Amino acid sequence: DPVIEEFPLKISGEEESLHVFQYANRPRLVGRKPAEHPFISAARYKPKSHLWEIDIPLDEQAFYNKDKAESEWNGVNVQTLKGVGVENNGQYAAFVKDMQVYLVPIERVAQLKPFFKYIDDANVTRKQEDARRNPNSQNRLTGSLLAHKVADEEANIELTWAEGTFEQFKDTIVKEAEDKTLVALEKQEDYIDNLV
Amino acid sequence: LGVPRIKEIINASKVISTPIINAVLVNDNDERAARVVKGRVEKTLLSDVAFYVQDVYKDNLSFIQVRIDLGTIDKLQLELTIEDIAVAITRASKLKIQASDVNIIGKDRIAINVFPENDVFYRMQQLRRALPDVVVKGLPDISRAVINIRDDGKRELLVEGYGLRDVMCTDGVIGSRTTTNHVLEVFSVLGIEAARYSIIREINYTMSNHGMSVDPRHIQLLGDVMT
Amino acid sequence: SRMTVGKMIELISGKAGVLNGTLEYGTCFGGSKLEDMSKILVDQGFNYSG
Amino acid sequence: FLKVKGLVKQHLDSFNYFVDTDLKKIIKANQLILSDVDPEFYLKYVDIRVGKKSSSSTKDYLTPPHECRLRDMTYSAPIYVDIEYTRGRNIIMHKDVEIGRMPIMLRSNKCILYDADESKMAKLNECPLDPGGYFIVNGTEKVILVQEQLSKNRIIVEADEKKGIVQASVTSSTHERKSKTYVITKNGKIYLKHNSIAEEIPIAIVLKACGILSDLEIMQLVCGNDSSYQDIFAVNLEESSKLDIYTQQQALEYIGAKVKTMRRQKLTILQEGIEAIATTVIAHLTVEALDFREKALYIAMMTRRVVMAMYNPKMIDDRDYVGNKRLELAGQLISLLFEDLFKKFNNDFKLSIDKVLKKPNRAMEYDALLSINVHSNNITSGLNRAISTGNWSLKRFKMERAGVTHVLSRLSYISALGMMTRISSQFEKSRKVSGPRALQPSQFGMLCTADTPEGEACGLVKNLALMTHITTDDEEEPIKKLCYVLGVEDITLIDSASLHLNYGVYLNGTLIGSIRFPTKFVTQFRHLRRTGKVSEFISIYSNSHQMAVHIATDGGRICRPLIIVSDGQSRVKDIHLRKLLDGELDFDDFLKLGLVEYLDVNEENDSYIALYEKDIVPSMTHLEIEPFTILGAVAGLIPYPHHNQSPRNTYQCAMGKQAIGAIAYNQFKRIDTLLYLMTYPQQPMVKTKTIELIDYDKLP
Amino acid sequence: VEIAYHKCDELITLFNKGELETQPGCNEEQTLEAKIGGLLSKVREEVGDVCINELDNWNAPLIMATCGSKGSTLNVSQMVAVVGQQIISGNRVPDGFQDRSLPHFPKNSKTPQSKGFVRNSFFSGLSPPEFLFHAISGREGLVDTA
Amino acid sequence: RIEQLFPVRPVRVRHEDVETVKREIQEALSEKPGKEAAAELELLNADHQHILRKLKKMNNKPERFMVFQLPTRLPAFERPALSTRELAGKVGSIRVHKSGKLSVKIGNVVMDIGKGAETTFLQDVIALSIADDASSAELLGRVDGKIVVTPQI
Amino acid sequence: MLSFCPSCNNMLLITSGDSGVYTLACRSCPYEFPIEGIEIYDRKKLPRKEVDDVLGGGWDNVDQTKTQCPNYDTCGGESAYFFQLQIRSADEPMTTFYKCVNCGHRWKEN
DNA sequence: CAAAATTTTCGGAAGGCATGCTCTGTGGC
DNA sequence: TATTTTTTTGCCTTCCGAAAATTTTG
RNA sequence: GCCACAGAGCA
Ligand SMILES: [Zn+2]
Ligand SMILES: [Zn+2]
Repeated sequence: DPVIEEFPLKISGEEESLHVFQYANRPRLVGRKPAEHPFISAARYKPKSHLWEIDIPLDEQAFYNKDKAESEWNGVNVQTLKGVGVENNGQYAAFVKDMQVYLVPIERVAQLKPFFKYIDDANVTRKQEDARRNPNSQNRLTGSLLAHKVADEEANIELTWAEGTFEQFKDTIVKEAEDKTLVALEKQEDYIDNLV
Repeated sequence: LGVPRIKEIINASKVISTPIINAVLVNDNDERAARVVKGRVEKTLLSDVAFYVQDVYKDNLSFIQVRIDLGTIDKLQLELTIEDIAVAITRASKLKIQASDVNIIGKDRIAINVFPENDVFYRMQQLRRALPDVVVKGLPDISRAVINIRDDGKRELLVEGYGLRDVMCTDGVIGSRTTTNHVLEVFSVLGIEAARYSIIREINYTMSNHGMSVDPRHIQLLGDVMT
Repeated sequence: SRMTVGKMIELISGKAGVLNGTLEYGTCFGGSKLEDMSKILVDQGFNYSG
Repeated sequence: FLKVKGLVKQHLDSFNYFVDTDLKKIIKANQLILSDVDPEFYLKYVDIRVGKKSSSSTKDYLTPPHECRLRDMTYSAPIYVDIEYTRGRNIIMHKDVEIGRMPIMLRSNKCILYDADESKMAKLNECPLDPGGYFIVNGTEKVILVQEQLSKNRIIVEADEKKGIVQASVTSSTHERKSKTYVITKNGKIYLKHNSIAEEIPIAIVLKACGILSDLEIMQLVCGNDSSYQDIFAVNLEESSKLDIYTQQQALEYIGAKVKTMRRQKLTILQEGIEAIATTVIAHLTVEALDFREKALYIAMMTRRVVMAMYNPKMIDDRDYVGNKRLELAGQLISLLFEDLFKKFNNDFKLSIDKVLKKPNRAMEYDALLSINVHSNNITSGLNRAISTGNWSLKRFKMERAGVTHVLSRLSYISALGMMTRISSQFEKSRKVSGPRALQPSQFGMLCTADTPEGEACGLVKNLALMTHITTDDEEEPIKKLCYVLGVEDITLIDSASLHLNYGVYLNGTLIGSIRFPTKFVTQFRHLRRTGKVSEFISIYSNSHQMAVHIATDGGRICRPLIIVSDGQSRVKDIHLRKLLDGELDFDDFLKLGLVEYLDVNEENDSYIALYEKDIVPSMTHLEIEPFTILGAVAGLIPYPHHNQSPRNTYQCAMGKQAIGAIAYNQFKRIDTLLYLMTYPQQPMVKTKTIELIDYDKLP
Repeated sequence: VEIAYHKCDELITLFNKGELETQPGCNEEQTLEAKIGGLLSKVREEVGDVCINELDNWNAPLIMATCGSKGSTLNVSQMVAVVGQQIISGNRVPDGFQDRSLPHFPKNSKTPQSKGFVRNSFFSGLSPPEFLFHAISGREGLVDTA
Repeated sequence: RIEQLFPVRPVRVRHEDVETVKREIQEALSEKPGKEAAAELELLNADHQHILRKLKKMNNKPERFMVFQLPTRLPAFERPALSTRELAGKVGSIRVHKSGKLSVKIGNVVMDIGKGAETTFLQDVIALSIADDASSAELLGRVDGKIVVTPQI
Repeated sequence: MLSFCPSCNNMLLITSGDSGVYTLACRSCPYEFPIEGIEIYDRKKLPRKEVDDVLGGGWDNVDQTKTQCPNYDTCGGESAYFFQLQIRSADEPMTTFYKCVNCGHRWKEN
């Protein structure tokens, strides 16, 4: 029952706007070792619709099938992952510095799943070229239809992808968290009284 | 038995619930002979005789490889050979296969080739799924067969199904003493007078099981009016 | 043919209750036991079986 | 218990919940009326009341029930609504706007007989021993019978062995919309069918129209790590390849190309498919954004249940199980009727408003409330006839029920008492044995084991037990947040591959997420229930075969109180009983101290109940309060029924309602169409506890 | 009844271990049900036969059974001695709950008292589970009559 | 590296052994360096040991993250009361006992800690900055496991 | 065949192509797996249950005979157990079962 | 001999049908 | 006007494309 | 009075 060691737990970064991606296709462990992280080329994010789009260039030397891509898919060489950021409450991304656990709130979690926009583009181009050869007050949309329409109308924001910036984030989180020290107010029973 | 049995007898019901064919064996005092005769009438699926079924793709050829068990055949004493399974696979009309595709590799291997934008894979998967449900031995309509040892000690092979003619034509079964509770089956096999006797016997058995004591002349009148 | 022993127990319980002066209970899975009512009937000069 | 929760007071509790709470929900469902002629015009309902003006300090005067019985009137209270509407150039709100008259049930909170002493009952010419629970419509006293239905917002899996097909059906029921969805098996393949969709949709396509876009994720959700389930389900993955549907937009095109729904606004085919997925496939699950995870997971687990049923037919759901059935009381049925009545009233009012505003001379908004009255009676009659005729025909929900209300039988006191707590079965044409007509063991202590009529209705109509409670709807969002704080993983941040490697959590049949430790979660939830932090009617139960923990919050569930047993000892001691007999420590405070708790059938499944204190082994979890609860009010008249045969008990449950005797204390002030009275009634010598509890000895 | 219960428990634990030999036409579950039903019918008949030979002359149910005017030996054996096994649809009491008949019995219990054996006579009064099982059988009879 | 481009074969377990293999699979999905109540206690002790080991192995290593699932309403702290989003600085501690169990003390309340669901998919932490001049999305590391902190009752 | 594409985790289908050689192609994304010189096979191991030897135990305490086993190239055993059985009609000869005492390989003659 | 007309087979949908008599009461045009 | 549930089960024949099988032309 | 609806009686 006596404690032999305690590790401090701090919270910082109320304005970081931290997001967490979840690649539904990329496995975490291959064999027994962690898998290599994919290389991200382009990133797009609609702000008010929270639509994340990540482009990953796939290898063309091995297992590419140049003919089909150059014929009907306009020579696509990048696989795109689309996801929607869901507001999840109570999630904190944590790191450890001098055996002290620092937490940063996670704003949204995105479920990135494969997207095939070239297939849709080919289909709509075929429909247009087959319809133009021989053809033969209203904003009452609410709910999912309005969300889909405002997502389609929305212009994507091109983001500058970057890596190797963990040092500045760690420095600012530790700097913000280390100075302040909070002492408790509520009793143990009072927490069980409301929303245990 | 009871009211549902009377109902399904007094009308010409093509399909009845739990039909029983009671075959009388030629060798009625041997368990081995009785079970060998059961192996001739009880249906044996390809799943019961095959170790594995697999789909094999090569550089330009695709085929289903099936490897069967001769040990289980010898242990259950089915009079069955490799060409029997080959012709049974060929006879499966729903599989859409022909004898030109089936080939014999080794003593245990049967190869079913598939020849031709994506119909080959769909046909290949459909054939693999439908193959281990084909009947290589036994009658197609017999659900199961049981050897029953009566009070006298003699053994009778009683089966669930609709193949009276095939049971009474099977070797080891006396065809002059094989009966069925189904009456239209008896009418199709033996004639109209046998159907009349089947009606009378089945109605009398149903009445006598409950002990209602109905005079048999009324039953004879009903059987004559039906036929 | 109908096996209504509860009617018999009701008759005995009613007899013992009237003679003793108290309404009896025939509650399911319980109620007034038969031995007590037989004892009341014996003490009142009647037969134990009613 | 019978002092507070009672055996008649299910009708009273349902009516009180409907009037006090459910009417506001029906109003908020259809609050806004907007004119197509003029965009600026709107009329909104912001509050609804029955028989009580906001300005008035007390309830308005109502005629006594005996006067309504004698004069062939209707015992009713006016419906007041608060209406805020645009007039001219400004918004004006009006309180106490009468739009109809709700026929109130006797001895409810809106009645004159509520908590009234015997002297007041003598003044009002009403018997103090009358059970209440009926409506006086046109002088005739009518009772809304309780209805058995299959459980709403739950997946029911059934199989036809002779036909070879299986199907999982869900009956989505919400105040906004109601629908039914099937996931059926045909030719070894899995399809999704709905009334709006013209043709059956393959399950891979409908899963692709949701958030899932990969076949491996579909297979991992439906099957998981089981090879047999993958072998069964691998056929349906090829249908996405055969029909060349590979994106969410293509799947939405395919779904919306064959939807028969007709709407006021013209909709794009892709938009129509989105609408069909969002609000038509599963009605009780709605989406307000681009995320479809909950809908996809619901359909995936429906398909998983279908696959499990196809692997072995013993994993189907028993349709006759009491836990799979819900009880519709008077309140729910009147709510469902008033929804249709208010929708018709709103449509007619909007049509009249649009008719007037087409005239350009009426620049003023003409005080549109002045036109309510011509339609207001269309509610009132629409209520009264639906209770008078007893026919419940609602074309909005495709409902054609007949025989909901029955004339209150006054052949005996026990006849009137026992016609309340009758339950009307769903299937009234089932002539088969061991179906709805069989006495399931699941109704032990929930429904009467002897009270059923002999004849064409044997086993269909049935009666409640003595000590039972029927749950009313509770809020699910606090329970959802409690699930999230107790350690349940969210559905939007978990792996599809490892979903079936750990127990899932189901809040009202909807997969809320996954839990790592199910038993600790169940124990903590039970501790919170017994302490009082959540409602006592929330049911927690873990199913190991499905690998799930289920939390039920909605109403319609039959419940029964039981004494908790911990460490092989009953939690009710002698001190608690002597305090109860002294006068303090009532049943609610037994609930608060956690000595007794309510168990429904599903929670009774994961329980071990001891009938007597001498039979307690330390594996017991609950103790029976008293066994003769398993017999109802009528069956409680039988003395020593465990010494008899069951058919005799059934026959006397039938014939106790035909006994000639005293009816009520005001039987000589009543004028009924047929009344048999006994000159010299006597109470029996061989009584029963049920006789004393229902006051049958007062009117023998 | 104790001898029959002990033998039934021996077959139950034999089936649970897995070395219960099967009947020629039945699997393990079916042969276990058939054997348990046979032993329960045998103990019913034996207790009834002991009961009937013990009743004295001028016994009204015995006289009415001897005449054939009303009743039979089985009804007298039910009133005075063990009521016996309750048969529903040709089998014992089905599992209304998950893997058991009632919550008052342990899970996966196949003991005679947990599947529809009414040990008590109609004179001695039925226990609540025996009451429920007898009610199930009677309801089935009335439904068939209807 | 091309072995990752081989066709993906799903994991398949027979129906008879689907419940027994889960103990092996839960351990195999992570990197290798009443009956139900007892089983859950043993699993909780194993999870506590794994959480302590994982916390020790990620000390000062860059690009390393681990997701806490805390209660959505943390205990109130008086202002220097405070909102659930406004907590800053030290809020509690993670305490290890001699038996190996771990307890998270926040304010004055003690909470249990578990390893949560096992995830086979890849997770990475992204810092987002939406600016008119230059909008940058930055990668900070990947998530190595999850832990859940639950109030004890 | 149940294989999924590594790029998008979608179902892989075998295509004949223009060259006439099968390839594991993905119809969603540009991915192909050639199989020239590589044999791809998916095996469905059917469940095998225990079967009682219907002829087993019938060769104990029976007369022997001097009949050569059919596998003469592998062994030259002559003494073999034999017995009679009627599994046919009564008007056709009773069939004869033989078991070699050295190599097994039980056979029925006629 | 293989195209092509012809005959037979095989499923799925569509109607038809389901104890007897007897007695009240209520509701709506 | 156009959101929107079922409320028995089993058996039976007739019709009618569709498909398989067989005959018949060229 | 017509029409359905609802309950009830006897095996
Ligand atoms: Zn791919
Ligand atoms: Zn040899």
